[PDB]
Amino acid sequence: HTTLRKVTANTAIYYDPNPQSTVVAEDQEWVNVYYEMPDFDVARISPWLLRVELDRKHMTDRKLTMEQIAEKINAGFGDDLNCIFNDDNAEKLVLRIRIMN
Amino acid sequence: PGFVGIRFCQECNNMLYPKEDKENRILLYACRNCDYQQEADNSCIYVNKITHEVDELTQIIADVSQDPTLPRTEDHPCQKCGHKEAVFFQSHSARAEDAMRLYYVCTAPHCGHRWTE
Amino acid sequence: PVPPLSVRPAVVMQGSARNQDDLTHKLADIVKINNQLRRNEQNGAAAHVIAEDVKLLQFHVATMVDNELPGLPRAMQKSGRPLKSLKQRLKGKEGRVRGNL
Amino acid sequence: DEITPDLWQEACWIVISSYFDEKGLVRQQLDSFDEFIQMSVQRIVEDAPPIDLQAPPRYLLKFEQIYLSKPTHWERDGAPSPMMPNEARLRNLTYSAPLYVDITKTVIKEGEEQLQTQHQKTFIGKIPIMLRSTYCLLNGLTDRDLCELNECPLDPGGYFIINGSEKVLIAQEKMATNTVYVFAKKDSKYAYTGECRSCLENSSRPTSTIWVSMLARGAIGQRIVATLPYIKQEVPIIIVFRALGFVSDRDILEHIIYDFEDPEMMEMVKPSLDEAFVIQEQNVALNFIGSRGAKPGVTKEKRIKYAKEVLQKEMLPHVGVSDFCETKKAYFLGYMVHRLLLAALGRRELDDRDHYGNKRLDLAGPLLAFLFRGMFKNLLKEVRIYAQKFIDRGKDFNLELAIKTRIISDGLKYSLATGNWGDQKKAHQARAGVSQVLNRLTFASTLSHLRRLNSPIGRDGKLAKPRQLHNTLWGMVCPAETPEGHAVGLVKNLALMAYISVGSQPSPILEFLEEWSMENLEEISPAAIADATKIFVNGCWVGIHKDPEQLMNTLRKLRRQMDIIVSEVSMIRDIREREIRIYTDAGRICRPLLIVEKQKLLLKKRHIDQLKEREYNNYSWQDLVASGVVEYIDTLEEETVMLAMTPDDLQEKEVAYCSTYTHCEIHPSMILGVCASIIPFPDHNQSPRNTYQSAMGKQAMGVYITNFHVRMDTLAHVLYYPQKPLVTTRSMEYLRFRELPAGINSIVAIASYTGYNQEDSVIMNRSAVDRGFFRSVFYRSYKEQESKKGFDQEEVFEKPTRETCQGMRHAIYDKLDDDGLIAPGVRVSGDDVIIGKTVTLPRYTKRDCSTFLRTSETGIVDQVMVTLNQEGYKFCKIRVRSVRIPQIGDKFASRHGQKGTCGIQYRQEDMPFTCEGITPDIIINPHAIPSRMTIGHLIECLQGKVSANKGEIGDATPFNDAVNVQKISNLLSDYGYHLRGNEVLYNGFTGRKITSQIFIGPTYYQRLKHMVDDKIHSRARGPIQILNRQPMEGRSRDGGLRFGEMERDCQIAHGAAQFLRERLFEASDPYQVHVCNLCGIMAIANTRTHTYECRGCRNKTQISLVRMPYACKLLFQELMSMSIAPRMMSV
Ligand SMILES: [Zn+2]
Ligand SMILES: [Zn+2]
Ligand SMILES: [Zn+2]
Repeated sequence: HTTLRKVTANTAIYYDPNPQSTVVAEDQEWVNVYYEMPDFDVARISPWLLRVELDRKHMTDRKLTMEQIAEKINAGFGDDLNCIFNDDNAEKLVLRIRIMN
Repeated sequence: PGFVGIRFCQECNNMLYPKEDKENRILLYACRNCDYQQEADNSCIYVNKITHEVDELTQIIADVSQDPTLPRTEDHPCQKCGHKEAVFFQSHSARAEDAMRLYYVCTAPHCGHRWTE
Repeated sequence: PVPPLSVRPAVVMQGSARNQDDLTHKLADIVKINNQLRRNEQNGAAAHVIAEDVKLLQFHVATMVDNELPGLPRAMQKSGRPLKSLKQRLKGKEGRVRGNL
Repeated sequence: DEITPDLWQEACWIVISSYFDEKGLVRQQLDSFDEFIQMSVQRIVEDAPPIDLQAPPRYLLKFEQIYLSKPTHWERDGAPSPMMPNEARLRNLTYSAPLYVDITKTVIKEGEEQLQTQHQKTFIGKIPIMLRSTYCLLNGLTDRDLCELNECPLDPGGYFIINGSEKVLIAQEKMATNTVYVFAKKDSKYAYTGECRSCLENSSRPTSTIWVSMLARGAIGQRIVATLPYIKQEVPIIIVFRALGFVSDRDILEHIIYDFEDPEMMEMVKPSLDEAFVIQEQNVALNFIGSRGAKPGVTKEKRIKYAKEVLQKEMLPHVGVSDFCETKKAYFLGYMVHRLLLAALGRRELDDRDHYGNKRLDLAGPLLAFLFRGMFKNLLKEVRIYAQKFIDRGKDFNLELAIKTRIISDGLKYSLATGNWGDQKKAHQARAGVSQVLNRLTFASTLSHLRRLNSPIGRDGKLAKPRQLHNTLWGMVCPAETPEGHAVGLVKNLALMAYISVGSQPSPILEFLEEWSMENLEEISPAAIADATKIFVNGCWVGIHKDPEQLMNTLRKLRRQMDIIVSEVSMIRDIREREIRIYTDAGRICRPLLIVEKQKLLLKKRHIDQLKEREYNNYSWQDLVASGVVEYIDTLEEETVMLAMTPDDLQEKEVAYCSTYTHCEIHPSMILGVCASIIPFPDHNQSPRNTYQSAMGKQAMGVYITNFHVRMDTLAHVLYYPQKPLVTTRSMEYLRFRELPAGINSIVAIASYTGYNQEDSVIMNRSAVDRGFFRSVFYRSYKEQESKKGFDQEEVFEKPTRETCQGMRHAIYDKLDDDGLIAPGVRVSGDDVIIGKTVTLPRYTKRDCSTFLRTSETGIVDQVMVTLNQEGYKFCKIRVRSVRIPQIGDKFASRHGQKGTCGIQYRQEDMPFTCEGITPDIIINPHAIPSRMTIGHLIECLQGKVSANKGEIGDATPFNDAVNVQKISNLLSDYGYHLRGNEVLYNGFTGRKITSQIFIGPTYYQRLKHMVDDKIHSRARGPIQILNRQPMEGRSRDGGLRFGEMERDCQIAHGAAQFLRERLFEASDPYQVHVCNLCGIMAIANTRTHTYECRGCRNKTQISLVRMPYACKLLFQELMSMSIAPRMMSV
């Protein structure tokens, strides 16, 4: 059994009012690469963001990828909890959640 | 990222809780006892270090160099003062599995430099 | 049912003082409160007085057949030792079944 | 100046001898009792509140001073005389002294009509006195004076005499008080719990435990709660802080979190704040506390008052019980929360329940103080009722008649007599095992019983953690001496130089800290606590300091100079956490150690020189302690100490281990106790063997005490020819084993000879036994008294007669005299009569109640003593003397766990012999050595051969590098013997040499109390019990042996049904009942008239005879008592 805590490095809640200009500087690349096309209901977005940082060691030890994790989150909570994420190439394995309304 | 500290009201000295102002779409820290509000400066409300990547050098204090029961070594001189002798000890702290790591402290008085190999 | 004298023998001490069994002391309490309740129902007594007498009679009978009732006070005797009810006479080890049969 | 290594073994033991010249072995008992009498009784009397009684006139009755005279005894005429302890032992008196209290009663009615009447020396009770204490008549007496009084000069004292019975108070372990201990229970709703058993300095109430716990994860985060006393619901810590007047969250976290740069602590306390926001003022918080309590007042006013009283009196009394102490209590509760958070954050280790630094030994003084508080409170209560019933009538009363002194007297006497520690009415809530009968079987047993500790965890508990030998027992408790039965690890024994602190007041220390640069806790700002070091004194956080190092230097200098700090004060500096904890309270086990300079001892050669002439220049141990050369270190201060096992560790080495030692062992062998200090070479045995010897030295025969001729003990064994061991340790010089030894040096041969020593057995020499080898005398005392309790029936000692006495056995009474007492020198066999007592009836007008011998003894009457008991009827003690010659079945043991019974005895011509005709006194089997690995037995045998051939006493002190096996062998080869202790032996029967050269030599053997003649028992149709008609229990009752459940199961497996029925029916309790064939209930049978009828069924023809055990009939009748109908249906 592997829970998100076993593979997670650190979680944090931010107040990001507009995803286009994020609070963090290193997450501005993939967030805009995701937002330039409307994939979800941008109007049904909440300014409270939940950024979780993974760690490469535990990701590799279980042959796990952000795709599977995001699928599991979007299945357990449906579309009510939007999740986005970068590729498995950046130096920090990070994925950002928001609550939909 | 770093942790986030508690901040208190300026009137009732109670803790300020987070709140969001839709009008300006901006984070505020407001007291639920009085009617004080403040413009946040961090924008981060909560931080959990699951990995617990804590620098135990911050937990060490130089006074431990006065302990007669700690081992001393002459092989690791101090980088800050050049003193030869130094006490060393292990983490002995919970939530640290790789705790065989040694932490050194300079025994020179008023230097108290701490480091790790 | 009050048992016979064999079940509760009155052992004579070194002198002439005949010591009675715990069962006999308990039956003495039971007969005392039973007679007391009989007169209180026959002659002038308040309803709450009869209720208290019935409660005490219940306590005596219950502690005669089972002394370790949770919460209730243990049936006492001289020297501050609790009485040995019929249940402790055969409850476990050193009782009738394991200790004498 | 420096003591060189070649002199060290002398110097250290010289130091050790000085210690035992100053202190002794029962110093803890005497010091505890002395502190109790000098201080505790007066504190208890003064700490009681004055009893103000009024209808009008009023009276206060303030008790102000105590006076404890010497032990005296009041006869029937009433003449007070000084009572000696031996007279108390003989006459079954209680060695107690009267306690008188000064009482002051002032009359106050009106109009300033005041006048005081003082009753000087009002007899308030009798207090039993510990022997050889300051208030004992044997105090300061010389050995000549003690012998003049028929007392043994080697008797250590340390016990009480209650009703002639020597009672010893066992030190009771308990968790230390006023200290915060953070534990974590695996199976509980709380993740972490920080408890603090709090108790005010001068005890007046039980320990009020306060818990501060953290709820286990799984609302949002981890919530901190506080289980206050007298409140049956958890209370958030923030609510408690607000109820103490700290409403602002900033103030509460100022008190809890001392470093605001640490967000981890902050987020971990945040859930508690988030849970308490609706409550924001002191009165509302107090109302919440009162509502959560088990007595919720309907009106919030009394709720708030109750919460105020709880938070002021029951919450943390050690911080202070007066008013305006809310700041100190808030700081301390914040410290508890801080400690809990440090544990939850992993920054501090959980506290170890087993650490003896966390424990206290409740000795005779503090235990008698608990009794005296309860008993004095009961006495003041009785005085209140008595005086109230008089002033209600509006008239004066006599306090002498108000004081019924039996409360204190009978209470202390009962508690010490029975061991049930508590009020006589609460005989089940009371905890037994305190105050046991002193073991007088051998001097080692007496010393060990007087140095006995007890862990009241409960023998039923099967958790091994409290039974384990903790690391912290080093030097404080014997690693070996412990019972091997059901109380392994719970009953312990002091190490030889272990001293239990007696207690001291923290006032001088606190005053000096005030004069020194410490800052009080109410005067500081919390911002200063971050970098500063906390200072606790007896658990109370009293202030903070800025340079803890030079504070510790100052305090250590003060304690080593015998300045304001006394020697027994512990002063621990924890460095990583900045506490400095100072302890002065009682019960702290500590031990003396040699202080170490830079890398040198402070014990120079001049101290050894002055110690050598200890008897001329009165330079004693106390001068060694006052010189700052020795220091008492407790278990908790040992954590901060760096010990040197020997001064050799202080030498500069090719690779230095420490180079910063602070103390040194006086000698490592002092880690052993009294009974383990008799084992020679205990470091060459397997440790279980050392434990078994430490248990078996206590059953060894010897001379238990020098004045045994005058003692009327119930059982006593004295060896004819005790010998000091040829191979001894340097610790027995202080145990007085050389003056009262408990064994004989036996020429033991480890050999297989005829097969009668196999499986832990020995072959003894019949010729040696004929010469008095291991012969003993067994003294048995019988007591009797003739009671004139009333004119209805009176007993009397007089030679019974066949014509007047009724219950007169067929045994002859001719050995008795006209006084009814046998005379000394008369040979008495089993069932014989020694006291002829007759009791008047209501075989006429008197019945025989004579005292017979305990059956199958066959001794000679040693002496007869007649006196009067406390109430004053005639009282007799008869000591009978029986010579026990060792025989097959008697148990013997060496000092190495090597026990065994005598298999057979061969005469000197039948035993194997050396070329020089030496036969072994004992032959033990070689198979007892290999699995046991008692190499100390072999080394002792070899050392003893060297000692006997050299004319010296071997040194078997445990850790001695100047004595090894090669040296002993080289020494033995110089006396014309095989260097390894072997010899050519010849077969005693044939005279041929034995092919295998046998290992033979002197070894110290012990004869143990367990003789076969006291164990052999047989039965064939003897007496039966009354309730169930089954054989009695015991040899003494001529009882039968129990055929138990396991025997039943074994015989069921065998398939032996008739044997099983014989054992469980026919050899125990055969019986017959008559049963009604209709209802199956036991009928009424009349076999004389042959009329059988069931009252139930009203039939008299269908009855059947059933052969059943009597116990089964009794069972069925006890079931019918319960309204159960066990119907034995025969069809
Ligand atoms: Zn506010
Ligand atoms: Zn340095
Ligand atoms: Zn019938």
